[PDB]
Amino acid sequence: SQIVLKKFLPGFMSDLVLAKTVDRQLLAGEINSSTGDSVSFKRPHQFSSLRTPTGDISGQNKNNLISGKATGRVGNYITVAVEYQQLEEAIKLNQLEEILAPVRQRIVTDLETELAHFMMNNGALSLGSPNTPITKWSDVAQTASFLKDLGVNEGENYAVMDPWSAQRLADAQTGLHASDQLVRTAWENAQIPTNFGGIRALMSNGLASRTQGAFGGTLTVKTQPTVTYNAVKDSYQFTVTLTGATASVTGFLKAGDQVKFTNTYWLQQQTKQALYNGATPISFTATVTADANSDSGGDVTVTLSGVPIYDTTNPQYNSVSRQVEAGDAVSVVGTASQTMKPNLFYNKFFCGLGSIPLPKLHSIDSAVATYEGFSIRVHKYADGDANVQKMRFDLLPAYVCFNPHMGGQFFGNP
Amino acid sequence: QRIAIEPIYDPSRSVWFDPDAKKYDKSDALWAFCMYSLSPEKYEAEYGKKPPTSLDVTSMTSWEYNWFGADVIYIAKYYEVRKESVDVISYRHPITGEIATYDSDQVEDIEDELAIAGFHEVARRSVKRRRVYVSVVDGDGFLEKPRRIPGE
Repeated sequence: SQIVLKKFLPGFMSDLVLAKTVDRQLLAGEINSSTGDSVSFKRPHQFSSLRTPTGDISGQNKNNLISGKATGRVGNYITVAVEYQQLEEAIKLNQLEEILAPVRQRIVTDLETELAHFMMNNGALSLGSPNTPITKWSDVAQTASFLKDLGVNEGENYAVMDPWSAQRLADAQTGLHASDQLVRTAWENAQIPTNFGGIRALMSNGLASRTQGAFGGTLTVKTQPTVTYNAVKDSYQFTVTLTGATASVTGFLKAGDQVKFTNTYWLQQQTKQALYNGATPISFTATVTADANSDSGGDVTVTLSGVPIYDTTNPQYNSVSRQVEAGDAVSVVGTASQTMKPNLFYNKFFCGLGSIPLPKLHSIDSAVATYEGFSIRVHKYADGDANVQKMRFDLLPAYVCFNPHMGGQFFGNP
Repeated sequence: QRIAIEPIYDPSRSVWFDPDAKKYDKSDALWAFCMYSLSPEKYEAEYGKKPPTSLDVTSMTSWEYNWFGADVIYIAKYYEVRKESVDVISYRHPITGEIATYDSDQVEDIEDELAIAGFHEVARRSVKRRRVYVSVVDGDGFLEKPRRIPGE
């Protein structure tokens, strides 16, 4: 019970597919020592047309030029540190090189879990009830159809699903009738192809999960919010109040819940016409940003991502069939307090990602380690005088959301 | 054009060969790496200042040494050998020798031959040839896109 092999046993590892698909080009090397703590990008312009019998545009009002912004900011530090007594570790363990392996994997795995939360928290679009899993071919093609119907062309669309869900689609694929290669591939390797239903399907086992949060009562909007373009031209976030809730519950609406407005429908952003889902028009939806409680009298104040712009003096920026006013009926999708692992579908230009280089800390031994293109700074110091050494590995991430209306969550439907 | 001989500094931490080669001269190798250090100012001088610098990680040196200069970026040159299909054109002009086979790179319009001393004759035999490509890469992507070098 003394001799031990010098080779370590293998362990477990997750995968990276989300960080590879998100945009890492626009926000890269832009947060420098001159820019400051934040940087912003411009927004496209839209115009309206006036129809008259003979010109005479004198009476009406010409289009007004309003400029938007999309600011990106930095996050907190990703830090892993160890502390030890050197004699004991130096017995048979090399320079904490056994530590060297699974630390970068921890730092990178955390960056991807934070990306998953950011995208789920700040997405807008939603499809299907959260309860049903993915079993059939239409459940994947609906996302591509919806994105194409909205009007996004410049970019590239992706969809991410659980490991178990992919097998069910392969089981459907093995049931095909005429494609020899597809049937053989699905029978042998149980691998679905690249282009699935007009969108690229991807399989990931490391994906964040969320809790619904208890709610009850037929909710309704109490006061008309401000949804003009001037108010929401910088963030696409607005504040709304709800009534008819429960008596007094904490954590009434968790972060990531979808709130659906029944009587206000989506619009094709270019032609400004309603959206029809084959048999019923598509309703507007938004995502909660932060946790919200309920006070006595059922008054819930919540901040949502995704805005139903219905400006009357600037009609060119409308994004909803009709204005939300007091007395409208809303609903929350999902059950009372269940926990599920959602699936994400998004465009290429939905969220950004970047890294901030960190300079060497003065008079301290250091090095730089690379992992999937991510640089990690490591430092070693000896604060304390009791055979006590210290190590630390760090990364600073920067996240940006361009337009919430090009991504969200999707589930199966019955 | 000219052939040049250049030195390589710190070969023990810069040159890495295909692990499938066993000969002394590494003739049976399909790819190799050649690493070298660089400064941020010279990194910005070439390439572009727009993308931040990402360097290769080896965790090789700093083994019992005090390090003070964090202004070094590690860039590597990547070599590939490929077998590709190339069309050889045999200009069979009888004057001053007849049998002359040339690759598709040199063309009557790319090279100012203009059939003055060349007859097109046969230009359809396609043969596989051994070619070598070079590229410059870092920890992020391609600093220079691959291009073929004149050799075997």
